[PDB]
Amino acid sequence: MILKRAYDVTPQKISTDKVRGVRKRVLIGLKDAPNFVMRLFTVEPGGLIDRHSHPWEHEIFVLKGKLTVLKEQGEETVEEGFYIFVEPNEIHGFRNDTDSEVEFLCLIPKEGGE
Amino acid sequence: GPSGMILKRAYDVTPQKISTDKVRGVRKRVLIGLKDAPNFVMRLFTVEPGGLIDRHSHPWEHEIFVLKGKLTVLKEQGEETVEEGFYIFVEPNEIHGFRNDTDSEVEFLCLIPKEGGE
Repeated sequence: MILKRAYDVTPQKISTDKVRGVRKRVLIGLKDAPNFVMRLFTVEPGGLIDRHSHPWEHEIFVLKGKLTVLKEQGEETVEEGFYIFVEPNEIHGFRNDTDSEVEFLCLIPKEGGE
Repeated sequence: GPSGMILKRAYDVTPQKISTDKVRGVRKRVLIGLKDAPNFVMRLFTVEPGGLIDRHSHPWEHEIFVLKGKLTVLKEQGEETVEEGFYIFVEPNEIHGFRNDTDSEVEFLCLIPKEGGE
């Protein structure tokens, strides 16, 4: 059994043409997980994960702040205490329009990698 | 399966009493359940003050994230208390359980492969 403070997992900066101002912690990764992986994303103020889609679903829980969720059209802001289920193939992305960091858990089946 | 995205306040789900020979003082919200999940389910457990999930094991793993309070984790050997912001991975067949020794509700997300139900 593994019991660990998530903050102590070293975050990975992601900074690409589609993703800026994001950090990703892999809490339960391919090394441990039989079926699905557990990540924790931090989105800095102004951070953006562009619209994209995957052949797998996402299961998300918003841990901190106000997360702007981009949909195939339009967007919806939700806050800490919301869960999100993104169906397979659904176009989606995320933005932080607030002045403080936003955090969410994001789990995918292991075919999506870690 | 279907398209779209569900976005919902977890507390808009009513916490339902779990009562079995090995569990007392616990409620559960199914957030992403069997009716929708392709692979794995997401539940939010509430452990009332003095609530107990006795040591047990399952043939599937558990992935847990502690949301609120101080959760005492029962292991095959001894116990350990963690708090909000901890995650827990429980291997398949690993003996584990939980207790709330505090005065206030403890909450944690618990995800399992959907073959284990919801």
